[PDB]
Amino acid sequence: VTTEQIVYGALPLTTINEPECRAIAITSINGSATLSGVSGPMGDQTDADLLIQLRGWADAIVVGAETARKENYGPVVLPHGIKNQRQKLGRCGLPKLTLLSKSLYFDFSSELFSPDLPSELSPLVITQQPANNSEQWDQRLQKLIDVGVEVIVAPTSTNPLKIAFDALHARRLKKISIEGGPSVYRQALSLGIVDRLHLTIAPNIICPVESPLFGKISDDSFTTRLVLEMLSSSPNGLIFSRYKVIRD
Amino acid sequence: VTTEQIVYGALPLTTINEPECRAIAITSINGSATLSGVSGPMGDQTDADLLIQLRGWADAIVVGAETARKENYGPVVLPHGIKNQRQKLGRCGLPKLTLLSKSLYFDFSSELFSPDLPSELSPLVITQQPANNSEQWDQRLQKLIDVGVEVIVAPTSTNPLKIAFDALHARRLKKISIEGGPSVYRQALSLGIVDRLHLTIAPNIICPVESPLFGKISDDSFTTRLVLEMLSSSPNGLIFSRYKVIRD
Repeated sequence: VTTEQIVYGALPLTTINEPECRAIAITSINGSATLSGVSGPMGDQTDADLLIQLRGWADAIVVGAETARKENYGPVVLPHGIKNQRQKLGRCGLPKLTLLSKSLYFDFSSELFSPDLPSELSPLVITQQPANNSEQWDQRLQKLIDVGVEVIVAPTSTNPLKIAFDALHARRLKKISIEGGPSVYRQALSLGIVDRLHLTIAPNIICPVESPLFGKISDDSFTTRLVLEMLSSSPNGLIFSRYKVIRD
Repeated sequence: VTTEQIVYGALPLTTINEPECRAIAITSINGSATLSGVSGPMGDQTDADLLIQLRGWADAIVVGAETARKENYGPVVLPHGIKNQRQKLGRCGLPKLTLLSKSLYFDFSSELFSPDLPSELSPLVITQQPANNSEQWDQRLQKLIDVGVEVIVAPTSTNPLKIAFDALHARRLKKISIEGGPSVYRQALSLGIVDRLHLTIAPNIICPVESPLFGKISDDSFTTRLVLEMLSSSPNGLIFSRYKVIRD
């Protein structure tokens, strides 16, 4: 079972050109997304490859800024082969990285925020007008603007994932990978926009659960059932699973 | 992949006669042991069969009384075939059901507490002398005694799982299945007595996590790594996994 199978195989013609949103996530067997505050250490090479494979499938990546930060995200890269398969299929070489940030706090030493970064590598920042004012946020927005980063400010009322989802669709970006933030997974599930889930289950137990896989913002509860479509494991004993998310 | 494989296959001669303790558990993909307060509804027939298969492997079953209660446990039953395989191999027909109960609250309408229940079906109750006194507990202990149930009272200081573990070993009961209670799983892991884990991952998401798989008694934290030994799924998309628990 290859990563290409996991991402592309045993599917209908919905690939052909149908919009699709997928969430990709890693968890301990008991539902923690993090070990020592990060997800990376739980993953192995197979898992890292699968993320890249799904990125090769995606038109856009949606991720919470703090997850992007903690996971040392940089400008999106893809293997020479994938980018070429993409471009020949008339697709942009790289998916658009979309960062959800209510604070707008970013590390500007990152290449993601260099003023001369090629535009296709520049992240789309999605934020919200803060309800009660923050001069930090104002100053941060300005800094982003001054380096040339595109920032969409959602209204105070609105849902930032819905906004991102629309901004990306309105941009003809149809395949969306949500690489997380538990709270991002959570907002997406409860909006019902996740069609499939790639979940890696790492051979570890973490007590207490550092970071509940789908968030601890109990606010609005929900359950849902899944259809297992693909099941596999790495030689390090990580389980890779693809589920279809069942609506209503 | 059969349930008999999952339980018995790809192992060393440690089966031959080596003491072994295994925990068996079900979880949502995000680490809840319960849906609507119970585990049963998450399981399918394959999973129920696997529990029975592991019971056929076991000399004793250790389970928290409240889990036994919520899951409508009765006297242990095994298929005619398994019991015969057991007895011919010189084993007691049925494993000893061992119930961990600090309150000693039981439903005496259960056949488990009928005074004429055959002794091999009678549960071993493991409790603790309550630190500050409870006349309820006294009265309940007496009721159990009056129906003929064997009750071991651990000291106030001691660990009830350690006590159960010893009581069962001292009884020549070498293969122990812990069918749970998250807090029972938790106490067992932190005592380091779990050699292997059978974990079923059910195709559902439950937010908030109703019942953290390995307990929410944060008191003493821990992590551990696992070696995946067996991986399989049912036609309903439940994942069955067997891991070896790695000590120190």
